[PDB]
Amino acid sequence: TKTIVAAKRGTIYDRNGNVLAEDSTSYSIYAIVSTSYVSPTREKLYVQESQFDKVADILKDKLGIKKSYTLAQLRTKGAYQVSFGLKGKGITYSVKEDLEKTFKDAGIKGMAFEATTSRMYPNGTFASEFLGRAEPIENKKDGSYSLIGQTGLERSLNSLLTGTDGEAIYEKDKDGNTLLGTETITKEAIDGKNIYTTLSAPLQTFLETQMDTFMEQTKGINASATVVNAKTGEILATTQRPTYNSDTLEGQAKKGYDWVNRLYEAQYEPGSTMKVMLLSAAINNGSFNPNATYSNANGIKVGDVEINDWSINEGISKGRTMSFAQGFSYSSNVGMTMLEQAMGDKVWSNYLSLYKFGIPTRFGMVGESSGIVSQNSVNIAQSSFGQGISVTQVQMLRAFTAISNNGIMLEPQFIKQVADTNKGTVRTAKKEVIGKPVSKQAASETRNYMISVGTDPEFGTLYNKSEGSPIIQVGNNDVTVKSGTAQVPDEKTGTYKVGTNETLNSVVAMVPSEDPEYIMYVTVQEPKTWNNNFFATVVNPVLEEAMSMGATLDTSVSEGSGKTEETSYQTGDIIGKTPGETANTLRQNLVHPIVLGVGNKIEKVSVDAKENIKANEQILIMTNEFTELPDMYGWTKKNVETFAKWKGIKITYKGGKSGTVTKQSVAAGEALSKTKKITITLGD
Ligand SMILES: [Cl-]
Repeated sequence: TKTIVAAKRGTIYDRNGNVLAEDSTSYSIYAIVSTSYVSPTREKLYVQESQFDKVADILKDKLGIKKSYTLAQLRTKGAYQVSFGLKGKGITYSVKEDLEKTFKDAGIKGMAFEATTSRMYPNGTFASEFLGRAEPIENKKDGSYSLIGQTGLERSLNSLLTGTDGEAIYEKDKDGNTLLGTETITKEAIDGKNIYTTLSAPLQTFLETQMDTFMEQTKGINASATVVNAKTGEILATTQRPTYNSDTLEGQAKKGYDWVNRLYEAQYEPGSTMKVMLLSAAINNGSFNPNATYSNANGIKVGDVEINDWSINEGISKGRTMSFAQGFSYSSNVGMTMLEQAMGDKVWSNYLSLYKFGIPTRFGMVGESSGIVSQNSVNIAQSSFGQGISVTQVQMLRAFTAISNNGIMLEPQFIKQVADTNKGTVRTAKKEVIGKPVSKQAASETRNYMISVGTDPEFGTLYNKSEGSPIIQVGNNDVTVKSGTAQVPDEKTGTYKVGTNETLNSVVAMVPSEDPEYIMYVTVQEPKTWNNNFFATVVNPVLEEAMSMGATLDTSVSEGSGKTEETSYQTGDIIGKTPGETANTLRQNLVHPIVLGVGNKIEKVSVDAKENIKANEQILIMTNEFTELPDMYGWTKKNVETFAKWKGIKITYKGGKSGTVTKQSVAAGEALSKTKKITITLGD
């Protein structure tokens, strides 16, 4: 009868190899005292009574165990193998080796050591919710232990992190009970793969400190902050509050601790940061005249609902005439609602679809929420200022990348490299283009209008009138910013809470404004004390730290792995599986899947079950319900051809075969049943 030998679990690193989570082995000492423990020729293999006293001398000197306790245990009646309590467990490797040498030199047999593995998180309170926990779980079949990811990244990448288990034959007493430390390995375990995350430990450490200060200032019930590379979608730092120490779990049992992951599980109405998307759509639609004016004095009525600006609802002013650019700076709900009505519900609702709201990112984590998008006319209008629509933080980050990256939306990423150290192979990530909601010009103009949110002394909601300067500053750079306030729903009444500061406050910042390098998004729910100036506590120093790092944030193990052989990967049989979870799995393995349609079953895939898929290779997964033309921006020609063949559409190409789609002559969302021809422009 065999016993499983758990493989070493893979190490989780930051982007440059700083250890975030790793296995740690310690040992438990046992002594076999049964007079039945002899070889076939009756060689005594147990610890003999003539030696009990010497064992106590050794245990006292080496472990600080009182001689009388060692002696007591060694003399236990009816016992086969005995242990030695707390001092007999958690023994380091160096001490174990010393103890072994001591018994061997003293001619004492029967002492043994059983390995016990724990997961170590060296950075303590550091992206704790993101990393999650792997815990020791007992296999009820054979009594073996192995580490199993329970939450966060540990749980999400458990398949990669977990090696292939080994096998051993343990000796047993006559009662069938396993004798520990006696193993003979028969099948060697194969180590798990290492995961290099996109995180920058230095930046993350700095973010944790500033986030603690931000919580002291606001006393909010929860908060989040994430920094993203504006050009690649890589998550460089991410945290939430309240949090806990990953190594000791301290904070998890604190009053008010919230177990919900704020990056991808929590669903919320985002509020005014959504005006960034709105404004970009208005500019892209051609329905934005920055200079045209309007009045917020009477608000605006949609259906049977009244919409008003913040200053009107707080009695700051009787109303005022503003430019649309000024209303954007001022975060005027009325001005934005007017822009929404000018483009119309159908158009705006389609922009939200192009921005992928209501669709999970499937970026690699398990338990991601999808958000909620309403098709009710009142909600569509409200969504223009981020109410009546539910999102996750990661959906907002994804949308922000199109603003920061010339209209080209990117998939947020948290895995930089997956490494097989046994084989010396790796799979290294590159950016994943997933759509193009607006033009380069619309994105650029949106970013420029966002500077005024910070710089306009009269209208900017993020200008510090007391200091005569913007709240958010990063060296001498122009900073693209947008603040937000959002009404929060009440569980009792269903409707929004009315208390002072009983809101979700947030900000998005991009620096430098004209050619962004970094995006930062911060949220705080129900701050006891609030002032927009508090954002300077967390945004300013973190973005300045990011800018000061340079090649430390650009580089990773990627620079040094270009000559390293690439690990092979294949999907296996996925026809009939669920598209969502399959796409999520593929991204964990650095594949860039494109899910076609909304069905819950995979009908076709552009690569075969045993076909090798290179890192970053783009593939198509056609679901069983696919009726509308996708946004094909960034698709490879191979994928355009596969799609066209699957749906019987005639494609005319403009551009070299090596390129990816830069333009399509038929708009995304048109019925496939009426689409016979498309002109696709390729850009290499
Ligand atoms: Cl997807």
